[PDB]
Amino acid sequence: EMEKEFEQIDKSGSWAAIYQDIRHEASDFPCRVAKLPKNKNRNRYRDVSPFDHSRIKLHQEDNDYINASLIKMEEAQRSYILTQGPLPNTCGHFWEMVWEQKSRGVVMLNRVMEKGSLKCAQYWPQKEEKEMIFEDTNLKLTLISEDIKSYYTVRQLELENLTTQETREILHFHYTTWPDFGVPESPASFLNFLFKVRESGSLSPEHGPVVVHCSAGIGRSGTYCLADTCLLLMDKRKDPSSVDIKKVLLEMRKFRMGLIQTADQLRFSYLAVIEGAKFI
Ligand SMILES: [Cl-]
Ligand SMILES: [Cl-]
Ligand SMILES: [Cl-]
Ligand SMILES: [Cl-]
Repeated sequence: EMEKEFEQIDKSGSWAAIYQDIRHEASDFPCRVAKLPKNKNRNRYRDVSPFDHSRIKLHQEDNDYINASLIKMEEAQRSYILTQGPLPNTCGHFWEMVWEQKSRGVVMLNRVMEKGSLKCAQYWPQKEEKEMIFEDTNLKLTLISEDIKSYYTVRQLELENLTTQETREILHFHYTTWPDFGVPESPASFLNFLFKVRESGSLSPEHGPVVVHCSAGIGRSGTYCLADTCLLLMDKRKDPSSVDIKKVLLEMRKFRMGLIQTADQLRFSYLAVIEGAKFI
């Protein structure tokens, strides 16, 4: 049924039109905190900000701001934190958020450099013996092991709160093969990655929300959240064909602006949900 809708949109060539309708219908809420002068260097892109109502607040005392939003999908029963790729001055804030929100997994959808442009800071350690200390937020981060596969890498990180000496294992799920331009021709590897994140236990409601990012935290990150949420809704709804991807995306857009940045990402999302549903 979704596949009938897909073939019809493809045949009529109206992805751009449907995508522009989503842009026009999307929620508009204030982002006053993100736009305060004191937060200018905490934002990677001046045009991508978290709404005040859904922003993640840091708990330490001087400035609570991080460019990150809680996407709480009530019907699907899953929450996600979508955030920009950390900046050189916000890596301590990023790991403070992971600690305070009790997240178990981090999903990264970009390479640190793509087409010779930096998309995010090197915010985790690449060598076991070269741990990172974030002196502003008093956290230590150590690479324990990594499992490098052809299309993604999963890293076992140890995050230590240096104040209390408590440690937690964080799983870093890094999809390394999104194309430099456009979307993947096939959703197969993206879906395999999505199911590996699920299989790891990182999305269990016993943990805090998974932290998802790319460079701005809206495009590829939106595709991941949209596909994961729609697949959940299909497994729960009495009639799985009732899941309307455009409606789900507009729901997500109540929590963070700009999710899904191109008509091609919208088409890819439909394609990933259709193929993933067959798998389940
Ligand atoms: Cl200010
Ligand atoms: Cl990388
Ligand atoms: Cl729906
Ligand atoms: Cl947009």
